[PDB]
Amino acid sequence: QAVVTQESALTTSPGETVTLTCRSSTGAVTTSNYANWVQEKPDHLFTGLIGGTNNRAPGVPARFSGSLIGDKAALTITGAQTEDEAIYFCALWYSNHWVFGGGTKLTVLGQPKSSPSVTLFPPSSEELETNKATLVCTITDFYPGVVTVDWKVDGTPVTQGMETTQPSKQSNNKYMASSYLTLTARAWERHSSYSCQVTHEGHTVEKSLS
Amino acid sequence: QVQLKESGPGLVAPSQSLSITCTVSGFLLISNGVHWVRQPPGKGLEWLGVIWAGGNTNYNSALMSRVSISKDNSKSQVFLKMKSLQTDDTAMYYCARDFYDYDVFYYAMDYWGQGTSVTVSSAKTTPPSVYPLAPGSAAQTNSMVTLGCLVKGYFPEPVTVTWNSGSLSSGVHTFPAVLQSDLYTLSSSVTVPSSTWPSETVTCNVAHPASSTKVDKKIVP
Repeated sequence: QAVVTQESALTTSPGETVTLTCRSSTGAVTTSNYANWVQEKPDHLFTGLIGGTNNRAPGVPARFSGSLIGDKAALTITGAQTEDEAIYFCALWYSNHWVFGGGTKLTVLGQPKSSPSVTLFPPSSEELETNKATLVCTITDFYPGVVTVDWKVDGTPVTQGMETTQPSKQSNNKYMASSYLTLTARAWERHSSYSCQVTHEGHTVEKSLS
Repeated sequence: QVQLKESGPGLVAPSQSLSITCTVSGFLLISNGVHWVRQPPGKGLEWLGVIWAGGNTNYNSALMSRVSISKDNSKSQVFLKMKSLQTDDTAMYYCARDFYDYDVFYYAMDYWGQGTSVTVSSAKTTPPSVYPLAPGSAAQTNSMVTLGCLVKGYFPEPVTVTWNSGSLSSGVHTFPAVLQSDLYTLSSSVTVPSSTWPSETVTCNVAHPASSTKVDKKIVP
Protein backbone atom coordinates (compact mmCIF):
# COMPACT_ATOMS: atom_id res chain seq x y z
CA GLN A 1 0.00 0.00 0.00
CA ALA A 2 0.96 3.50 -1.06
CA VAL A 3 1.55 2.08 -4.52
CA VAL A 4 1.99 4.89 -7.06
CA THR A 5 1.05 4.01 -10.63
CA GLN A 6 1.75 5.80 -13.93
CA GLU A 7 0.98 4.85 -17.58
CA SER A 8 3.81 2.59 -18.68
CA ALA A 9 4.26 3.90 -22.22
CA LEU A 10 3.07 6.91 -24.21
CA THR A 11 3.99 8.17 -27.68
CA THR A 12 3.69 11.64 -29.17
CA SER A 13 5.07 13.64 -32.11
CA PRO A 14 6.69 17.08 -32.03
CA GLY A 15 4.41 20.03 -31.35
CA GLU A 16 1.69 17.89 -29.72
CA THR A 17 0.54 18.10 -26.07
CA VAL A 18 0.93 14.88 -23.93
CA THR A 19 -0.33 14.46 -20.31
CA LEU A 20 1.30 11.90 -17.99
CA THR A 21 -0.59 10.89 -14.81
CA CYS A 22 0.35 9.68 -11.39
CA ARG A 23 -2.03 7.84 -9.09
CA SER A 24 -1.88 6.93 -5.39
CA SER A 25 -3.33 3.51 -4.42
CA THR A 26 -4.35 5.09 -1.12
CA GLY A 27 -6.72 7.85 -2.35
CA ALA A 28 -6.74 11.13 -4.21
CA VAL A 29 -3.43 12.91 -4.75
CA THR A 30 -3.37 16.14 -2.73
CA THR A 31 -1.03 19.13 -2.44
CA SER A 32 0.41 17.49 0.69
CA ASN A 33 1.87 14.68 -1.40
CA TYR A 34 4.20 17.26 -3.06
CA ALA A 35 4.30 15.42 -6.39
CA ASN A 36 7.78 15.43 -7.83
CA TRP A 37 8.51 14.55 -11.46
CA VAL A 38 11.98 13.27 -12.30
CA GLN A 39 13.45 12.75 -15.72
CA GLU A 40 15.65 9.85 -16.66
CA LYS A 41 17.89 10.34 -19.69
CA PRO A 42 20.05 7.63 -21.23
CA ASP A 43 22.75 6.41 -19.00
CA HIS A 44 21.24 7.22 -15.71
CA LEU A 45 20.95 10.98 -15.97
CA PHE A 46 18.30 12.03 -13.46
CA THR A 47 16.96 15.57 -13.55
CA GLY A 48 14.25 17.01 -11.23
CA LEU A 49 11.62 18.77 -13.40
CA ILE A 50 8.68 19.76 -11.16
CA GLY A 51 8.48 19.76 -7.32
CA GLY A 52 5.48 20.36 -5.06
CA THR A 53 2.92 19.45 -7.75
CA ASN A 54 3.40 22.46 -10.04
CA ASN A 55 6.70 24.17 -9.51
CA ARG A 56 8.99 23.91 -12.51
CA ALA A 57 12.67 23.89 -11.46
CA PRO A 58 14.53 26.96 -12.72
CA GLY A 59 16.51 25.33 -15.55
CA VAL A 60 13.54 23.46 -17.05
CA PRO A 61 11.82 24.49 -20.26
CA ALA A 62 8.57 26.45 -19.95
CA ARG A 63 6.77 23.66 -21.95
CA PHE A 64 6.64 21.47 -18.80
CA SER A 65 3.80 22.06 -16.33
CA GLY A 66 2.34 20.03 -13.44
CA SER A 67 -1.18 19.99 -12.00
CA LEU A 68 -3.77 18.05 -10.08
CA ILE A 69 -6.23 16.60 -12.57
CA GLY A 70 -9.04 15.32 -10.40
CA ASP A 71 -7.60 12.69 -8.03
CA LYS A 72 -4.22 12.41 -9.69
CA ALA A 73 -1.05 14.43 -10.26
CA ALA A 74 -0.31 15.26 -13.93
CA LEU A 75 2.76 16.38 -15.93
CA THR A 76 1.74 18.14 -19.19
CA ILE A 77 4.22 18.83 -22.01
CA THR A 78 2.76 21.51 -24.29
CA GLY A 79 4.50 21.27 -27.68
CA ALA A 80 6.66 18.21 -27.12
CA GLN A 81 10.18 18.14 -28.63
CA THR A 82 12.28 15.11 -29.74
CA GLU A 83 14.52 15.56 -26.68
CA ASP A 84 11.55 15.02 -24.35
CA GLU A 85 11.85 11.32 -25.21
CA ALA A 86 12.79 9.90 -21.77
CA ILE A 87 11.37 7.94 -18.81
CA TYR A 88 9.38 10.15 -16.40
CA PHE A 89 9.11 9.10 -12.73
CA CYS A 90 6.48 10.39 -10.31
CA ALA A 91 7.15 10.37 -6.49
CA LEU A 92 4.57 11.15 -3.76
CA TRP A 93 5.34 12.09 -0.13
CA TYR A 94 3.42 10.31 2.58
CA SER A 95 4.39 12.25 5.76
CA ASN A 96 7.38 10.05 6.59
CA HIS A 97 8.36 8.50 3.23
CA TRP A 98 8.53 8.94 -0.53
CA VAL A 99 7.10 6.33 -2.97
CA PHE A 100 8.14 6.45 -6.67
CA GLY A 101 5.83 5.26 -9.47
CA GLY A 102 6.84 2.81 -12.16
CA GLY A 103 7.77 5.51 -14.71
CA THR A 104 6.39 6.36 -18.11
CA LYS A 105 8.36 5.72 -21.26
CA LEU A 106 7.72 8.61 -23.67
CA THR A 107 8.46 8.09 -27.34
CA VAL A 108 8.45 11.21 -29.58
CA LEU A 109 8.14 10.30 -33.28
CA GLY A 110 9.83 12.30 -36.03
CA GLN A 111 13.30 11.54 -34.76
CA PRO A 112 16.09 11.57 -37.35
CA LYS A 113 16.85 7.98 -38.57
CA SER A 114 20.40 6.61 -39.02
CA SER A 115 21.52 3.35 -40.57
CA PRO A 116 24.08 1.14 -38.86
CA SER A 117 27.78 0.76 -39.63
CA VAL A 118 28.76 -2.94 -39.45
CA THR A 119 32.24 -4.45 -39.00
CA LEU A 120 32.86 -8.22 -38.94
CA PHE A 121 35.98 -9.59 -37.20
CA PRO A 122 37.39 -13.13 -37.59
CA PRO A 123 38.47 -15.29 -34.64
CA SER A 124 42.11 -14.62 -33.64
CA SER A 125 44.77 -17.35 -33.96
CA GLU A 126 45.51 -16.75 -30.27
CA GLU A 127 41.90 -17.65 -29.40
CA LEU A 128 41.92 -20.76 -31.63
CA GLU A 129 44.67 -22.29 -29.45
CA THR A 130 42.02 -22.38 -26.67
CA ASN A 131 39.74 -24.43 -28.96
CA LYS A 132 37.05 -21.72 -29.22
CA ALA A 133 36.45 -19.22 -32.06
CA THR A 134 34.44 -15.99 -31.63
CA LEU A 135 33.32 -13.88 -34.68
CA VAL A 136 32.58 -10.26 -33.65
CA CYS A 137 30.04 -8.10 -35.42
CA THR A 138 30.10 -4.46 -34.33
CA ILE A 139 27.22 -2.12 -35.19
CA THR A 140 27.47 1.66 -34.61
CA ASP A 141 25.81 4.99 -35.36
CA PHE A 142 22.25 3.74 -35.81
CA TYR A 143 18.97 5.36 -34.76
CA PRO A 144 16.43 4.33 -33.47
CA GLY A 145 18.10 1.89 -31.11
CA VAL A 146 16.74 -1.43 -32.31
CA VAL A 147 18.36 -3.76 -34.76
CA THR A 148 18.05 -7.42 -35.68
CA VAL A 149 21.25 -9.32 -36.47
CA ASP A 150 21.20 -12.69 -38.19
CA TRP A 151 24.28 -14.84 -38.72
CA LYS A 152 24.89 -17.38 -41.50
CA VAL A 153 27.53 -20.09 -41.65
CA ASP A 154 28.15 -21.23 -45.24
CA GLY A 155 24.86 -19.69 -46.48
CA THR A 156 22.92 -21.51 -43.77
CA PRO A 157 21.36 -19.34 -41.06
CA VAL A 158 22.77 -20.10 -37.61
CA THR A 159 20.26 -20.86 -34.85
CA GLN A 160 22.46 -21.25 -31.79
CA GLY A 161 25.71 -19.82 -30.51
CA MET A 162 25.06 -16.08 -30.97
CA GLU A 163 24.72 -13.36 -28.37
CA THR A 164 23.72 -9.78 -29.11
CA THR A 165 24.10 -6.88 -26.74
CA GLN A 166 21.33 -4.47 -25.88
CA PRO A 167 21.92 -1.21 -27.83
CA SER A 168 23.71 1.54 -25.88
CA LYS A 169 23.61 5.27 -26.51
CA GLN A 170 26.82 6.83 -27.88
CA SER A 171 27.87 10.40 -26.90
CA ASN A 172 26.26 11.60 -30.14
CA ASN A 173 22.83 10.22 -29.25
CA LYS A 174 23.08 7.37 -31.82
CA TYR A 175 23.23 3.73 -30.63
CA MET A 176 25.75 0.90 -30.66
CA ALA A 177 25.56 -2.86 -30.26
CA SER A 178 27.76 -5.94 -30.72
CA SER A 179 26.86 -9.52 -31.81
CA TYR A 180 29.02 -12.56 -31.03
CA LEU A 181 29.06 -15.94 -32.77
CA THR A 182 31.01 -18.48 -30.71
CA LEU A 183 32.13 -21.67 -32.46
CA THR A 184 34.61 -24.36 -31.46
CA ALA A 185 38.01 -24.15 -33.29
CA ARG A 186 36.92 -27.31 -35.23
CA ALA A 187 33.69 -25.81 -36.57
CA TRP A 188 35.62 -22.67 -37.53
CA GLU A 189 37.86 -24.81 -39.72
CA ARG A 190 35.03 -26.89 -41.22
CA HIS A 191 33.25 -23.88 -42.82
CA SER A 192 34.23 -21.11 -45.18
CA SER A 193 31.92 -18.13 -45.38
CA TYR A 194 30.61 -16.25 -42.39
CA SER A 195 28.06 -13.47 -42.55
CA CYS A 196 26.71 -10.96 -40.12
CA GLN A 197 23.38 -9.53 -41.28
CA VAL A 198 21.91 -6.57 -39.43
CA THR A 199 18.34 -5.46 -40.00
CA HIS A 200 17.49 -1.86 -39.14
CA GLU A 201 14.05 -0.35 -39.85
CA GLY A 202 13.33 -2.55 -42.87
CA HIS A 203 16.87 -2.36 -44.41
CA THR A 204 19.55 -5.04 -44.13
CA VAL A 205 23.33 -4.50 -43.83
CA GLU A 206 25.34 -7.75 -44.06
CA LYS A 207 29.16 -8.21 -43.91
CA SER A 208 30.96 -11.47 -44.73
CA LEU A 209 34.29 -13.25 -44.49
CA SER A 210 36.21 -16.39 -45.49
CA GLN B 1 28.64 23.86 -7.24
CA VAL B 2 26.31 21.16 -5.97
CA GLN B 3 27.61 17.72 -6.57
CA LEU B 4 26.92 14.29 -5.08
CA LYS B 5 29.23 11.26 -5.81
CA GLU B 6 28.58 7.69 -4.70
CA SER B 7 31.30 5.10 -4.19
CA GLY B 8 30.66 1.49 -3.24
CA PRO B 9 32.12 -1.97 -3.39
CA GLY B 10 31.11 -3.16 -6.83
CA LEU B 11 30.77 -6.86 -5.98
CA VAL B 12 29.18 -8.21 -2.78
CA ALA B 13 28.02 -11.75 -1.84
CA PRO B 14 24.50 -12.76 -0.95
CA SER B 15 23.80 -12.71 2.83
CA GLN B 16 26.59 -10.24 3.54
CA SER B 17 26.66 -6.49 4.02
CA LEU B 18 26.73 -3.45 1.80
CA SER B 19 28.27 -0.07 2.62
CA ILE B 20 28.18 2.87 0.16
CA THR B 21 29.30 6.48 0.60
CA CYS B 22 27.83 9.64 -0.82
CA THR B 23 30.43 12.43 -0.91
CA VAL B 24 28.77 15.82 -1.36
CA SER B 25 30.20 19.15 -2.46
CA GLY B 26 28.80 22.63 -2.97
CA PHE B 27 26.46 22.47 0.04
CA LEU B 28 26.76 21.58 3.70
CA LEU B 29 25.19 18.55 5.39
CA ILE B 30 24.49 20.65 8.48
CA SER B 31 21.88 22.46 6.33
CA ASN B 32 20.58 19.91 3.77
CA GLY B 33 19.20 16.37 3.97
CA VAL B 34 20.21 13.57 1.57
CA HIS B 35 18.15 10.70 0.13
CA TRP B 36 19.24 7.24 -1.03
CA VAL B 37 17.38 5.75 -4.04
CA ARG B 38 18.11 2.51 -5.98
CA GLN B 39 17.21 1.25 -9.44
CA PRO B 40 17.27 -2.56 -9.91
CA PRO B 41 18.18 -3.65 -13.46
CA GLY B 42 15.18 -3.11 -15.69
CA LYS B 43 13.18 -1.75 -12.74
CA GLY B 44 12.00 1.71 -11.75
CA LEU B 45 13.38 3.75 -8.86
CA GLU B 46 12.92 2.72 -5.26
CA TRP B 47 13.41 5.11 -2.33
CA LEU B 48 15.48 3.79 0.57
CA GLY B 49 15.68 6.65 3.04
CA VAL B 50 16.67 10.18 3.97
CA ILE B 51 18.87 11.72 6.64
CA TRP B 52 17.79 15.29 7.46
CA ALA B 53 20.20 18.14 8.40
CA GLY B 54 19.33 17.68 12.09
CA GLY B 55 20.15 13.97 11.92
CA ASN B 56 16.67 12.41 11.92
CA THR B 57 16.31 9.61 9.37
CA ASN B 58 13.23 7.97 7.83
CA TYR B 59 13.25 4.63 6.00
CA ASN B 60 11.16 2.87 3.37
CA SER B 61 9.23 0.52 5.73
CA ALA B 62 9.79 -2.49 3.46
CA LEU B 63 13.54 -2.12 4.03
CA MET B 64 13.36 -0.50 7.51
CA SER B 65 15.17 -3.35 9.33
CA ARG B 66 18.09 -4.02 6.92
CA VAL B 67 18.93 -0.36 6.16
CA SER B 68 20.74 2.28 8.18
CA ILE B 69 21.84 5.77 7.02
CA SER B 70 24.38 8.01 8.77
CA LYS B 71 26.61 10.99 8.04
CA ASP B 72 29.77 12.91 8.80
CA ASN B 73 29.11 16.66 8.69
CA SER B 74 32.77 17.66 8.79
CA LYS B 75 33.54 15.04 6.14
CA SER B 76 30.65 15.84 3.75
CA GLN B 77 29.76 12.15 3.68
CA VAL B 78 26.51 10.22 3.96
CA PHE B 79 26.61 6.44 4.34
CA LEU B 80 24.14 3.67 3.62
CA LYS B 81 24.62 0.25 5.26
CA MET B 82 22.36 -2.52 3.88
CA LYS B 83 22.33 -6.06 5.31
CA SER B 84 21.05 -9.54 4.54
CA LEU B 85 21.72 -9.20 0.84
CA GLN B 86 19.93 -11.36 -1.69
CA THR B 87 20.85 -11.07 -5.40
CA ASP B 88 17.78 -8.91 -5.93
CA ASP B 89 19.73 -6.12 -4.09
CA THR B 90 21.70 -5.80 -7.35
CA ALA B 91 21.15 -2.16 -8.43
CA MET B 92 22.38 1.31 -9.27
CA TYR B 93 22.43 3.17 -5.91
CA TYR B 94 21.94 6.96 -5.96
CA CYS B 95 22.13 9.83 -3.47
CA ALA B 96 20.04 12.99 -4.13
CA ARG B 97 19.79 16.25 -2.17
CA ASP B 98 16.70 17.09 -0.18
CA PHE B 99 15.36 20.66 -0.52
CA TYR B 100 12.31 22.54 0.76
CA ASP B 101 13.24 26.25 1.05
CA TYR B 102 10.77 27.37 -1.62
CA ASP B 103 8.21 30.19 -1.93
CA VAL B 104 5.55 27.77 -0.69
CA PHE B 105 6.69 24.79 1.41
CA TYR B 106 7.29 21.51 -0.44
CA TYR B 107 9.97 18.79 -0.30
CA ALA B 108 11.90 18.06 -3.54
CA MET B 109 14.93 15.89 -4.47
CA ASP B 110 16.70 18.65 -6.44
CA TYR B 111 20.21 17.45 -7.49
CA TRP B 112 20.97 13.75 -8.13
CA GLY B 113 24.33 11.94 -7.95
CA GLN B 114 25.46 9.81 -10.91
CA GLY B 115 25.00 6.44 -9.16
CA THR B 116 27.13 3.45 -8.25
CA SER B 117 26.50 -0.04 -9.50
CA VAL B 118 26.45 -2.85 -6.96
CA THR B 119 26.42 -6.48 -8.08
CA VAL B 120 25.16 -8.95 -5.43
CA SER B 121 26.48 -12.37 -6.46
CA SER B 122 28.27 -15.43 -5.15
CA ALA B 123 30.24 -15.63 -8.46
CA LYS B 124 34.05 -15.46 -8.32
CA THR B 125 36.26 -12.62 -9.64
CA THR B 126 37.98 -13.81 -12.83
CA PRO B 127 40.54 -11.78 -14.84
CA PRO B 128 39.98 -11.38 -18.60
CA SER B 129 41.69 -13.04 -21.61
CA VAL B 130 42.47 -10.40 -24.28
CA TYR B 131 42.43 -11.20 -28.01
CA PRO B 132 43.25 -8.85 -30.90
CA LEU B 133 40.63 -8.18 -33.59
CA ALA B 134 42.37 -7.72 -36.96
CA PRO B 135 40.63 -7.19 -40.26
CA GLY B 136 41.27 -10.54 -41.87
CA SER B 137 39.97 -8.95 -45.08
CA ALA B 138 43.19 -6.91 -45.53
CA ALA B 139 41.79 -5.21 -48.67
CA GLN B 140 41.84 -1.42 -48.51
CA THR B 141 38.26 -0.43 -47.70
CA ASN B 142 39.13 3.28 -47.85
CA SER B 143 41.59 5.49 -45.99
CA MET B 144 40.85 3.97 -42.55
CA VAL B 145 41.30 0.52 -41.03
CA THR B 146 39.32 -0.51 -37.93
CA LEU B 147 40.96 -2.72 -35.32
CA GLY B 148 39.77 -4.06 -31.94
CA CYS B 149 40.37 -6.09 -28.80
CA LEU B 150 38.05 -8.82 -27.51
CA VAL B 151 37.86 -8.83 -23.68
CA LYS B 152 36.58 -12.28 -22.74
CA GLY B 153 35.53 -14.17 -19.62
CA TYR B 154 35.81 -11.72 -16.72
CA PHE B 155 33.77 -11.08 -13.58
CA PRO B 156 32.60 -8.69 -12.22
CA GLU B 157 32.27 -5.57 -14.42
CA PRO B 158 33.86 -3.18 -15.24
CA VAL B 159 36.92 -3.38 -17.41
CA THR B 160 38.75 -0.33 -18.82
CA VAL B 161 40.06 -0.36 -22.39
CA THR B 162 42.56 2.23 -23.62
CA TRP B 163 44.42 2.47 -26.94
CA ASN B 164 48.15 3.09 -26.82
CA SER B 165 47.79 4.34 -23.24
CA GLY B 166 45.05 6.88 -24.08
CA SER B 167 46.84 8.48 -27.08
CA LEU B 168 44.32 7.16 -29.59
CA SER B 169 41.06 8.89 -28.69
CA SER B 170 40.23 8.77 -32.38
CA GLY B 171 36.86 7.05 -32.99
CA VAL B 172 37.23 4.58 -30.16
CA HIS B 173 34.12 2.49 -29.42
CA THR B 174 33.81 0.39 -26.26
CA PHE B 175 30.72 -1.77 -26.72
CA PRO B 176 28.34 -2.85 -23.98
CA ALA B 177 29.22 -6.23 -22.28
CA VAL B 178 27.35 -9.57 -22.78
CA LEU B 179 27.03 -11.95 -19.80
CA GLN B 180 27.18 -15.70 -20.37
CA SER B 181 27.20 -18.01 -17.38
CA ASP B 182 28.50 -15.32 -15.09
CA LEU B 183 31.38 -14.25 -17.36
CA TYR B 184 31.18 -10.98 -19.23
CA THR B 185 32.67 -10.42 -22.64
CA LEU B 186 33.10 -7.01 -24.33
CA SER B 187 34.93 -5.58 -27.37
CA SER B 188 36.56 -2.24 -28.06
CA SER B 189 37.46 -0.93 -31.55
CA VAL B 190 39.69 1.85 -32.92
CA THR B 191 39.77 3.36 -36.43
CA VAL B 192 43.16 4.42 -37.88
CA PRO B 193 44.43 5.68 -41.28
CA SER B 194 45.34 2.60 -43.36
CA SER B 195 48.72 4.01 -44.44
CA THR B 196 49.69 3.83 -40.74
CA TRP B 197 49.04 0.27 -39.66
CA PRO B 198 50.99 -2.02 -39.53
CA SER B 199 53.87 0.47 -39.99
CA GLU B 200 52.91 2.11 -36.73
CA THR B 201 51.88 -0.16 -33.81
CA VAL B 202 48.42 -0.23 -32.25
CA THR B 203 48.10 -1.57 -28.72
CA CYS B 204 45.05 -2.01 -26.56
CA ASN B 205 45.48 -1.73 -22.79
CA VAL B 206 42.93 -3.51 -20.59
CA ALA B 207 42.52 -3.04 -16.87
CA HIS B 208 40.38 -5.25 -14.63
CA PRO B 209 40.20 -3.38 -11.29
CA ALA B 210 38.60 -6.25 -9.36
CA SER B 211 41.54 -8.57 -10.06
CA SER B 212 44.17 -5.76 -10.14
CA THR B 213 45.08 -6.99 -13.61
CA LYS B 214 46.51 -5.15 -16.57
CA VAL B 215 47.08 -6.75 -19.99
CA ASP B 216 48.31 -5.09 -23.20
CA LYS B 217 47.77 -6.67 -26.63
CA LYS B 218 49.59 -5.41 -29.74
CA ILE B 219 47.36 -5.73 -32.79
CA VAL B 220 49.19 -7.11 -35.78
CA PRO B 221 47.98 -8.13 -39.16
